[PDB]
This record gives sequence, structure tokens and C-alpha cells, in this order.
Amino acid sequence: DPEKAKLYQAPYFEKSEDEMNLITKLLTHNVLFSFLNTKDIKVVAGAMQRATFKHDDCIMEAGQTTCNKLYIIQSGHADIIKEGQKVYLKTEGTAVGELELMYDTPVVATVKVCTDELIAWVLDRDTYRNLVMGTAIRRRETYIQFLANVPFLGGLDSYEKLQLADALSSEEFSPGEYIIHYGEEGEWLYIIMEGTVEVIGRDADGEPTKVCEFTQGDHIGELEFLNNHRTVADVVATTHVITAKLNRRHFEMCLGPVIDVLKRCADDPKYEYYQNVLKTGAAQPSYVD
Ligand SMILES: O=c1[nH]cnc2c1ncn2[C@@H]1O[C@H](CO)[C@@H](O)[C@H]1O
Ligand SMILES: O=c1[nH]cnc2c1ncn2[C@@H]1O[C@H](CO)[C@@H](O)[C@H]1O
Repeated sequence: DPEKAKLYQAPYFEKSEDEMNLITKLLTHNVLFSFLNTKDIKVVAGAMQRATFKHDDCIMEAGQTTCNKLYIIQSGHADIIKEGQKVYLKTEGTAVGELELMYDTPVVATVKVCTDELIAWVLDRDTYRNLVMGTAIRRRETYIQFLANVPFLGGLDSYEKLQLADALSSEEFSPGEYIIHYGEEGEWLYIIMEGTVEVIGRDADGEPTKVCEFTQGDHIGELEFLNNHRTVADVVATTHVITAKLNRRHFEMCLGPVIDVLKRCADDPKYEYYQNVLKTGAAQPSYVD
């Protein structure tokens, strides 16, 4: 199969440089494209066509077999409706139609525009299957059972956990290896699948100081993403460690629903060090790419 996709030539619809930039930004922040390289992202963007909708339009309707398209929303929102009940809200940058393309099933839920207008970029099934889907199902299988047992993700439903899985890769560390170094940009969030880590801050004299430990099910790296600064501690493996790793460019999409659970670092006594870093102004800015 992978050898056959090599022979597939995606369609191209003329794009200005500004349109390519716009679409590429949507794709590089949407989890469905997480592991495509830069050349492939550009081919996929070139294959997309613009579509627009009005309030109350159905982009697709439950039961349809005639869609078979992937829509990435530029702007506007849409309700996901099952059995007449609104169950999810799709917003800018998100995709609709991916469930049907990934799992080869008729449309599962109605997608109904709920803003005045919606603008989307649309990809055909063949380009999705040949260039995008890749190992999506295997990747979901690698992580889903684990994610279902991670405390800070307990509020996400299955759909949201699978969306997070789409953006995860694995990295292992031997004892004494640094997962995060102090003073770095801060673009990786790690969820500990196995092992123990130590958080090493800097004290008032600038010397390393042990802050706390984390272990299986804990996360590190989110503080820089929440508060837009460079890293303020090292994180060092104290045992062999296995992590699932999420890039900052996917954080808003995958973990949006828990952005608040994560702000509760303020209350945790384990984050006294960090709160003092923020209070004293000891970190410089860093924003998502
Ligand atoms: O449970 C869900 N949560 C969020 N979105 C969903 C869910 N089921 C479907 N969709 C979305 O609606 C489209 C049409 O079925 C799917 O492709 C997916 O984007
Ligand atoms: O005070 C703290 N308590 C617990 N973890 C911390 C604290 N400060 C930093 N980190 C952790 O180290 C990473 C890099 O700065 C942060 O993202 C967070 O996971």
C-alpha cells in the first residue's frame, strides 16, 4: 500500500502565497496532519478547495454516503448533532468528516453551521487516504488505552482522547537524561507512560534545586504553553522513562477542554516554586510557533 501511494498525484488548485500560508497554518495545527512532513503538507494544501456555508446549513447529515470529504474550518463554528441533540462544537481550525474517512462509514453525525457563515477548506477522499491517513489507526491503538487511564484526561470523552492520540509520538529516556532543559523555548508536552522524573529549578542564587518528582500518568511541559514563557526547570529522568510527547502546535486543539484543569498548578503545593518564578518575573516570553 505505501508503495502504491508513492504513485498517487494529488490534485492541485492554484493558490496564492497568502492562501498557501493560511491553509498550511491550519494544517500544521490540526492533529490529523501531525506527522506529515513539510513537503507533504504543501501538497495537501494545494489539493484543497474553498467552500462556504451559511447559518443552519448542514455540511453533512447523519447517514449520508455522498460526502467522503474532509473539511478544515477556516472560520465559523458548527454543531455536531446526534439524534437531534447538540453534542459537540467545532470551531476554527478543526476538521469534520475525518471519522468517516478514517473508518469507512456513512456520516455518523449531522454537522450544522451555527455562526452566520462558515469558511472551510475541503480535501478529497483519495488525497486523504493516500497522503494523510498513514498509520492513524495504529497510532490511536498505541495510546488510547493508556490515555483512558491518565488522571488529567479523565474529563475527555473517547473522541477527544483519540484526537489527542493523533498528535502523540513516543520518546524514551535513560536515567540521568534530560527530558527538558531549563531556559529552552518550551514546545514539548510529555505524559509519563512509565518511570519517574525529577523537576530541577533554580534557587535565589541561581543554583539547581530539586522541586518535586512526577511519575506515571503525570505531565510535564505544559506551564510554558499556558503562560507563554521559556522553561523554568530541568526535568530529568530518574529511572528509565517512557513518554508520550505532544508538540506545542497541537496543544490548543488536543487539550483545549483541559486548559483549565491544567491552570490548577497555582493551587498544587508542588507548584510553589513556579508561582514564585512568575511572581518575581524570572522567565522571559515564548509563544507558539
Ligand atoms: O462524538 C463526536 N465528537 C465530536 N465530533 C464528532 C463526534 N462524532 C462525529 N463527530 C464529527 O462529526 C463528523 C460527522 O460524523 C465527524 O467526521 C466528526 O468530525
Ligand atoms: O514548580 C513546579 N512544580 C512542578 N513542576 C514544575 C514546576 N516548575 C516547572 N515545573 C515543570 O517543569 C517544566 C519546565 O519548566 C514545566 O512545564 C513543568 O512541567
